Amino acid sequence: AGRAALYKEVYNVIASDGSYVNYRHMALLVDVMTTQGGLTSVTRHGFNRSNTGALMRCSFEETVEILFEAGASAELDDCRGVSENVILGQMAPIGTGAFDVMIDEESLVKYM
Amino acid sequence: VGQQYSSAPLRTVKEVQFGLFSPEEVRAISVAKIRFPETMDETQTRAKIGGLNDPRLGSIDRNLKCQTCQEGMNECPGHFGHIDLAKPVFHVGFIAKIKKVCECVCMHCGKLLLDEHNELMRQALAIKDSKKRFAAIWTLCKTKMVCETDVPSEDDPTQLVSRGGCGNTQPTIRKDGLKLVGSWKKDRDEPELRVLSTEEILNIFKHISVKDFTSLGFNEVFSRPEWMILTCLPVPPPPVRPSISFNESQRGEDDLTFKLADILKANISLETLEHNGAPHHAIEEAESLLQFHVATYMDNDIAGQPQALQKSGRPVKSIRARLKGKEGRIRGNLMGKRVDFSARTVISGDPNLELDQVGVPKSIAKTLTYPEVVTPYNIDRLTQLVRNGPNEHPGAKYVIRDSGDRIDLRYSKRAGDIQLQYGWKVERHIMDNDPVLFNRQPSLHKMSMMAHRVKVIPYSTFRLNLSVTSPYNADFDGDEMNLHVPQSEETRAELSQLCAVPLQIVSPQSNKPCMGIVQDTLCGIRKLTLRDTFIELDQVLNMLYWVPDWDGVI
Amino acid sequence: MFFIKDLSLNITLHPSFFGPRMKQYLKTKLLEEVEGSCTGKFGYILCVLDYDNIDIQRGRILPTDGSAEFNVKYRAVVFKPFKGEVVDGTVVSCSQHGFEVQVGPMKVFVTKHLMPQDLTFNAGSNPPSYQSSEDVITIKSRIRVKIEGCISQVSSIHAIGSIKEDYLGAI
Amino acid sequence: LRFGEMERDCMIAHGAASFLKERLMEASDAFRVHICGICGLMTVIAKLNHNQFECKGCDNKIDIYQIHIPYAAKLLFQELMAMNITPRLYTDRSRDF
Amino acid sequence: RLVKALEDIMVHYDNTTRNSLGNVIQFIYGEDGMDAAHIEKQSLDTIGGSDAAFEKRYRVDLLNTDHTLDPSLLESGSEILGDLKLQVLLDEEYKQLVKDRKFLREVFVDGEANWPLPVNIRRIIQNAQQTFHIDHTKPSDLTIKDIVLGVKDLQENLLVLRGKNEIIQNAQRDAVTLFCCLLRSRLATRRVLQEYRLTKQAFDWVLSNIEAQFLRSVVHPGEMVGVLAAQSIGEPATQMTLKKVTSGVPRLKEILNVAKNMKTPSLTVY
Amino acid sequence: LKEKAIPKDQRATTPYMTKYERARILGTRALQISMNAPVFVDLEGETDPLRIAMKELAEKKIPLVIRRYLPDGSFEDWSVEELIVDL
Amino acid sequence: IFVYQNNITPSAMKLVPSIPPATIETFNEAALVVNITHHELVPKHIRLSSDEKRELLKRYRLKESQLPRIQRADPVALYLGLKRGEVVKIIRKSETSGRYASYRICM
Amino acid sequence: STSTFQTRRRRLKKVEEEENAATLQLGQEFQLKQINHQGEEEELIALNLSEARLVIKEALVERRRAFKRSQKKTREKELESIDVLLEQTTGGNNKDLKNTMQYLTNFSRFRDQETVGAVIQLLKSTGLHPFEVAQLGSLACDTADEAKTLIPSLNNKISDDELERILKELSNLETLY
RNA sequence: UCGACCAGGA
DNA sequence: AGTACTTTCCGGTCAT
DNA sequence: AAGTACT
Ligand SMILES: [Mg+2]
Ligand SMILES: [Zn+2]
Ligand SMILES: [Zn+2]
Ligand SMILES: [Zn+2]
Repeated sequence: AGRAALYKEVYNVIASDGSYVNYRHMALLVDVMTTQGGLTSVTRHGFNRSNTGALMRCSFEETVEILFEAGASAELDDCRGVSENVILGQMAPIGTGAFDVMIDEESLVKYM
Repeated sequence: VGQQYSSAPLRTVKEVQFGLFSPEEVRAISVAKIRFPETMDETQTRAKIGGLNDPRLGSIDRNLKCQTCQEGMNECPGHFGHIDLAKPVFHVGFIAKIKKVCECVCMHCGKLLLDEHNELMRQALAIKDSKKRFAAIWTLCKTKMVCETDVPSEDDPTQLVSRGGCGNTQPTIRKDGLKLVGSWKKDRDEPELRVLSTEEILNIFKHISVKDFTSLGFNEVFSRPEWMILTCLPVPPPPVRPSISFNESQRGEDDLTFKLADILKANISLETLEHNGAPHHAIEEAESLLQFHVATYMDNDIAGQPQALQKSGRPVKSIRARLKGKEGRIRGNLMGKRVDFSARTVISGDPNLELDQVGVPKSIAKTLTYPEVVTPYNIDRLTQLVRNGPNEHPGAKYVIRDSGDRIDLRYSKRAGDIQLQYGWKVERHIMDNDPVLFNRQPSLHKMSMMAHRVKVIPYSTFRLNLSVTSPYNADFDGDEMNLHVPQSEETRAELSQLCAVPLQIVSPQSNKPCMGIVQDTLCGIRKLTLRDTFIELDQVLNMLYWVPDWDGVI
Repeated sequence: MFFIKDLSLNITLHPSFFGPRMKQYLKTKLLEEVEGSCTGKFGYILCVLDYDNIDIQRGRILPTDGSAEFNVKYRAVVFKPFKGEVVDGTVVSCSQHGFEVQVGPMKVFVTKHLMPQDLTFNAGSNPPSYQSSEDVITIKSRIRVKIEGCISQVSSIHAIGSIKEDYLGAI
Repeated sequence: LRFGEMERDCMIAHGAASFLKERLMEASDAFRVHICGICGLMTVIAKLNHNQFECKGCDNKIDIYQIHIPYAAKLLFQELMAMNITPRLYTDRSRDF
Repeated sequence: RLVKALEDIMVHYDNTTRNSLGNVIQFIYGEDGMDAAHIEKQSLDTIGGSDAAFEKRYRVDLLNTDHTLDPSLLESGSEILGDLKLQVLLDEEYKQLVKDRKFLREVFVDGEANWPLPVNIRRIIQNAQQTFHIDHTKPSDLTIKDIVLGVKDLQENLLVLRGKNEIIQNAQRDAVTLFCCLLRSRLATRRVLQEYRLTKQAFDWVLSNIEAQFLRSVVHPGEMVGVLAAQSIGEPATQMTLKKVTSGVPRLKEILNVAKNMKTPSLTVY
Repeated sequence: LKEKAIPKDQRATTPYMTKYERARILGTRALQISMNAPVFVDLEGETDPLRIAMKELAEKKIPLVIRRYLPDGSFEDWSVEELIVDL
Repeated sequence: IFVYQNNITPSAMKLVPSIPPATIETFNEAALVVNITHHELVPKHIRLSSDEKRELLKRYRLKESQLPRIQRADPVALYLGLKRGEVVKIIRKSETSGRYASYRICM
Repeated sequence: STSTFQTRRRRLKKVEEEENAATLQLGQEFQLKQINHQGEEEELIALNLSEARLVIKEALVERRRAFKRSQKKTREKELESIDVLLEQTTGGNNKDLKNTMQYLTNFSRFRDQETVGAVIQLLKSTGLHPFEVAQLGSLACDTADEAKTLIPSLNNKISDDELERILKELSNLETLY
């Protein structure tokens, strides 16, 4: 029910201006804020504390502070984070990169 | 990238294991003793002493040598060095924990303060979350200040069971500057205040149990609490703290290269006290100095004021400060960079380009280049551009051959000569219809960056179509815009197939198109409509001629 | 002693060769970078078996250049001596510090003082030898050696062997 | 010019995967370093000529990789190391999922 | 913020919305798996309107001189009147359009019937119209079975999720429900013949199109939805240039922060 | 790893090619083509790689396979051949 | 289920989790005057057999953690009395598609 | 390089590299329990000379064949017969294989894939470990001592009489020249 | 030639 | 309830 | 400047 409100309110902030945003968006956000458990805030205090990798949170509001307690608790980073890769110079699993491409030697013969 | 082939297989990083350096490793890794604090001048004689920077580490003066590693400057990343401290020191950023850990374990024997025996503890030992056990465990035993030797088991509170021993009361602790102090309460009365020497803490940790580590948010292999205390100090190599030479007979050393210089000094001075007139505690007045420097070197924006100002009152750039958000490494070097193949100027509308185009001024199109690969399909056209030169427009300015070597088209005694080789690359000029990424910051839209078709035009401005104005959110009152040029046959694809303005027309941000018709065109499209408005032959004809796709049917 | 280990390799193929008979090329290159190789963990790679059923799997295309990368899984005949391994081979070189036997693709060397005593070293011989009461060791003479210690290096493996134990010497 | 945070976010939204990389690597930083397949570090003393590779300490010469990462990132790492923190670069996942 | 807090969220190939942990955030992007781009405000006619009018429009009774399709519309008009085996499909249909009504009135209590929905049906037909030069004069050639049985055969193919099982195929029905209401609303026997004189040709076309068009409006696994949704909110937040409540920008800030002490607290009790 | 490899049957992803997929196939193919790779369609005179790719991809004569990973890591393999190309 | 009026003594409550398997719950009168589940906003939840759950997981290839969670003390979690591990199925109305099926595990 | 069917999870501290001795302790890459490509388990594969000579020739041969389907589109006597099989299906710069064929073909102890078969069927009743079940096949041995001493991994795994019988049936199968 | 400030542009 | 602590694209000058 | 979270 909270979600329902949290959304309703957020929706009103955008409607009071006479603008329009398709549900899905405000929803998605209102959802991200809720799933975890209750009201997770969109601030260094909340979300940027989740189980997400280090390098990722690392790029927002606490950096070193976060990096320090990373090597100290021997964290392990998946490198599934958009950020993660951006920092490494690798292709992020995003749209164009949400999959791999291969040369099927087989089909490469029926073609001739 | 980097150049020069390596018989080393190449992969992508898949995981990042975070840890803490073990003095022993630090040493193994190092290729430099690092004893002297000086820089070079082997008695003014220019070079580098086997003291600081390059006692075998990286280099300068444009000279191969990197421990024969040669390759020189560009290619030889740095090679860490080390420097054996005198006495254990904290890690400016870990102090917080180092303390919170002691409050979790009692000295002398060094072991937990709450076994499976205490139930409230059990619950805190099932929680699988390093950040959370350790945040609950602590809250539980920060209070108890008596290393219990006998506790009431899962049975009668009458019968007492035994475990580890040494009831030596536990001292509460507080933080004063960079040192830990605590009081031991004596009953019969009054406290007992003494400073917890690093040498001591370090030890108590060394003895903490294997399953004790882990129980508390740690890791037997990558980060044993005992490592939060610095015994051996890694010495970042030039590239981390490069110089800056005004030719020769001058200096140019970097901030860091000084704090080490300091840390080093402050280190030696100490040593020369424990092997000489050691007025016992006239030393711990110079051991705090090491703890300081080796602290400020990493973090220099603490609570205990002393900024460690460097002669001239300039603050001192601590390592931490280099990563701190915005304008720094992480956020301003990795998440966002300066880049090549880019240009920017003033934008002005032009009611004559198709929506998806963008007017690029010859000036730029002759500057920006696109690497094309010599192929039978283009050989001809390509060789022509080359011949053409880098000054005429449709031309090019660089041909690179398999032998990884750049032929600078504007100088090379063979500019006019040259026959291309299938496989060679011919960095040519941007030409009519080279998809490009156009954009106007602040970028807060998919649309703040769109792909247009390059239309080389005269005069100095990016001439964008009107209707694609409201998406970038731009006017011509002196607004500037950025242009980025793709580089790989596949990169373009990524622009042209997902970023092309035509595509952006209808926006998901509000399930409605996001570009329309404005100003004249709009204002005018109304008038031109009205019942009252009629047009006569002579003109109806020109108008017809104007819609390029007119079927030619008056 | 000779083994038949199951190995695999990764070859990076340029789009160029993305022809009709690619498989062919791959295999071919597999062979260029294996047959004749050497490691400490595999020792001498000598010959790729079952040339025909070589598994290529689908190779994946890298992502900056079209080069694809296939994990060619194969099987082959290997051979890596060990310390304490007894083997016989043909002598090749013989000096005043010992003779060097050649156990297959490898060369085991035996020190003058790692042989017996009654076996001296004759210099003014042609070709160079080592004489005994009843034995004579020189070039072609076949020996049976006990590899005392192994030393891996580059693209080869050397080792020192003795002939001071029993049932060790000529044949 | 500068391809800042916002300019990234847009490409991410576009799903313009490779392009992003291209801006961040090839058209800027892009650097090639060598790793220890054992202790995920830059230790490796690569002589890229006599193909020697070593890495005394974790002591190698055999298990070594090569990677491409923004020079700024290399630095990020080296900097972290000087702060006594270890960022291991592993070329294969072992934690599954 | 908004952005950095949703970077990692994208639709994965299973048609679920997750982040870098794999934590499902939405099981179906936007509670429907449709890409915002392919959507328009349509009207669920089945909702508004007097209980009276509803009948006069969707109700067909083959057992009645005044509630049957006048044979001037259907080719097989006269030979149908009275047929009982048809009046069962004809009643099934109606008991459904009715179930629909109540359902919608349970979701959109406001009565508001205009909503963003994939596949613009109004137009898809408008073309069916002048594409076959359909004359509002001569009679159709659709079997009542033709209509009712194809419309049903349509919904079967509007696949969002695919899965080969119950739990999944069950979500399928869910994430389509609303769209269909609108579907059944516009392809109701009476309508299909009295309002838009469709021929078998037209109809079969209208169907094929609705399916394909729908299938396009699905979301592409790959879309970095998070960054999207973020900007989509944060963008019009910049354009905010400024009954006695807390307001816009400052309020939004208040919400995202989840502040305990909000300037305006209010509370409306009915 | 084959437990992470899903059968051609039991397959469940979209039967249609995602815009990113094709976007990348074309690119990737183009790239290779510009690399002097072999072209499986008669160039009706074309000479631009991404153009040839657009052609290869329409006669579905592109020897590529899109491997679609799932959140848990298991993947599904599809062929440009199979994949329907609406857009 | 025990319904107290103004409160229970902190000496008493520490006697509920002392007799497993059996379980006990504490509810205040004033909190039960109105059924929260009847509220316009709160959509209907549902318990899932440790059969229906082991399924939901297998069908999405989800690990327990990646699942949306509900508070052990969440109002409705109590109304039905969940247990650390039980999954609730949340079915609500939607302005994009009539009904939306969601799941909440417990912590 | 050329990875080997077993991803040993190396967690930083690589230090325990035991010795290599006829204590049947061969590198981790040669335990008695290694893994086959299909994913199955399989006994190590120990080859005694002349048994190898046959496995190599066998492949080097069947190579020259599938090397022509595609082409369209007595002691001293075998030295010459093999040199050719190489200068046809080998890299020619595999100076090792050459030298491995000489050695392998000179010190070999069997000529028939039938004789090598019996050798195996015999030794494979010993329960002995592959490496021994190799050396025994490629090393002349008259006494249980010449044996149990040049293959010290035997010592207590087989009664001298028994091992002596085996040595008897070996010289009896040992093809002439 | 790392930087600190100030003025200013959309 | 009080104390403590981090965050808030693109000339000229002076000097380290 | 403010706000929260942390002690
Ligand atoms: Mg402006
Ligand atoms: Zn070097
Ligand atoms: Zn104690
Ligand atoms: Zn190493």
